[PDB]
Amino acid sequence: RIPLVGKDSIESKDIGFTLIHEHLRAFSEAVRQQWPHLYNEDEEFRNAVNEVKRAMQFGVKTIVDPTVMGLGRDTRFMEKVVKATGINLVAGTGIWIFIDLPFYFLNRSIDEIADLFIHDIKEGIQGTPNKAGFVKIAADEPGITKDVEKVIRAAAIANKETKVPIITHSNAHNNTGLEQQRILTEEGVDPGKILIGHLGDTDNIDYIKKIADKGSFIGLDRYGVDLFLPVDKRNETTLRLIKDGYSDKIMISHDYWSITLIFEDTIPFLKRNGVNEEVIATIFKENPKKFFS
Amino acid sequence: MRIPLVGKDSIESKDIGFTLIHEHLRAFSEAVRQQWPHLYNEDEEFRNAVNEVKRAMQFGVKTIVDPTVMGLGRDTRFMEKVVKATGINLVAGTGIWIFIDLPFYFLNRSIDEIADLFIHDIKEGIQGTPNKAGFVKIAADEPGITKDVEKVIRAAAIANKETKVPIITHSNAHNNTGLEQQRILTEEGVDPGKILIGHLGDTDNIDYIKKIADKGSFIGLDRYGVDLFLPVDKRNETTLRLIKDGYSDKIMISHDYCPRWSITLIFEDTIPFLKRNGVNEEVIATIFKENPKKFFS
Ligand SMILES: [Co+2]
Ligand SMILES: [Co+2]
Ligand SMILES: [Fe+2]
Ligand SMILES: [Fe+2]
Repeated sequence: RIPLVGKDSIESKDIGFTLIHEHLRAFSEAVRQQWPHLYNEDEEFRNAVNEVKRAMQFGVKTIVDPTVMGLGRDTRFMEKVVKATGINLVAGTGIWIFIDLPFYFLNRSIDEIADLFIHDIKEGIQGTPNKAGFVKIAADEPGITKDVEKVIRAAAIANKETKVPIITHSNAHNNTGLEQQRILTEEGVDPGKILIGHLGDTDNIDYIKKIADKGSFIGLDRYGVDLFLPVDKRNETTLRLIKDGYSDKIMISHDYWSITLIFEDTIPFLKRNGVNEEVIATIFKENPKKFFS
Repeated sequence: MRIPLVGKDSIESKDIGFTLIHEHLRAFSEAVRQQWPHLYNEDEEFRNAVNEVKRAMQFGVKTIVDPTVMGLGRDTRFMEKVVKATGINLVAGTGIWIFIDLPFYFLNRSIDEIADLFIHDIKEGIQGTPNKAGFVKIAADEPGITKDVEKVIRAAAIANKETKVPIITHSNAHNNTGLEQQRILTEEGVDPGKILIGHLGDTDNIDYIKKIADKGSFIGLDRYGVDLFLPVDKRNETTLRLIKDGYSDKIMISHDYCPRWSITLIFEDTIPFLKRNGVNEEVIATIFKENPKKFFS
């Protein structure tokens, strides 16, 4: 029921321990095509493989990679790492923009954009048989611009036609997440199929709860990126939200400084502060299972 | 020994010949095409590329300047794959086509870092091919001159000083963006006659077109066939008005071709029209030969 990169599908029950938001590799499609002398596919590949290998050491079974248009999605690269590690990797479709769309989308309808997403879900991605397993959309400081709203509505339509869930990028300080959730549910999207991301960058604990209360997963997913909020402020927001019994809605990731910083810092901090392996299992196993259920 | 070419060796800026200064063999969004290749068809775009190039050589075009850059799908492998089938003098370029923001890769990065990336295309080559870049292409439009748009403008000027190359721009004829690019590049001390300000033929406000021409810069009447911005006869009215008002030395004409829109509509219409309205053969040589020669000298 969940498509995978270079494997057969899996039942949502078998997803296992999951990191819900990690980037194997991410870049601007335009910058790379026009100046490859700034990149190297040799170092990029090895670091992907070894980081994943470590992640499999610590017990990570499944990785969800929300690299889409605007972030350099390459399914050929993804089927490489799957070959070299055997990891369960979920790829998605969608559009990552903050203001306007590429000039190609001038005079194109929302149903024209959803077709692209529905194409990646039903037929495959970039020619390969790898199919999308979720849609990814984004909003930030500019808030909900009109092209950003076109993208949100194109995701709601793909969700209703394929029932794959939606991951969002948002800005924690300007209400974009709540607006994403408001527009998506209005269009019929089940709240439980929505992950509002990048809420770790805030401490307005009542804003986070307002999103969780409406039935969507909340993203505490920017560890290691210590330029937004220090980790030991993130770990207290997480713990606070866990002490209030919100672990059924909490989702934690790195947004990738390494892809094991949670096993080194986050999880050990939490287990020292009370949370049993039930809470840890709710966040990294059961919540991903409902999200793809 | 001056103007690099795609699939060929360098020529002097006075062997340039009959130039179409602004044409696109192909244009697309790198981000859209990399993600949804089922939308495109390289083979059809190869046949149409070659068809229209050689048919422009039938009418005597010797050189086509192509300002397809970052944001417009520049691909020198496709370019020299068309040169091999036509023998055209193709001038590739470097630069950044944006209207609001730069890609996130450029976040916190510096004006000189961007300029270093144009100079890599000019001095070392483009996309790891031995094809170099003969000019810098920058852009502005309806969003106005914004912060990152202004950083690419100045990044271009810095490539002008070091490399010498001229600078083709894309503006919006209806909001003084073209003038502001000139106001910014020259206030940065670039040779005004090394700036071609583009798409001025989209308006019939002659006074605005002349103010840019008077300040020393080439004006671009370069979207022939695109009737959504201005119909053809209304463009022939403006081009003629500008010729008979003295400005033939700072006029450049092209199609910007990526109704009756092709890459030879000026030979099928505009040039017969101008001849029968008092334009002799030496002024059309000024427009398609002399003005290019100077731009690249
Ligand atoms: Co993100
Ligand atoms: Co243009
Ligand atoms: Fe991300
Ligand atoms: Fe153009």
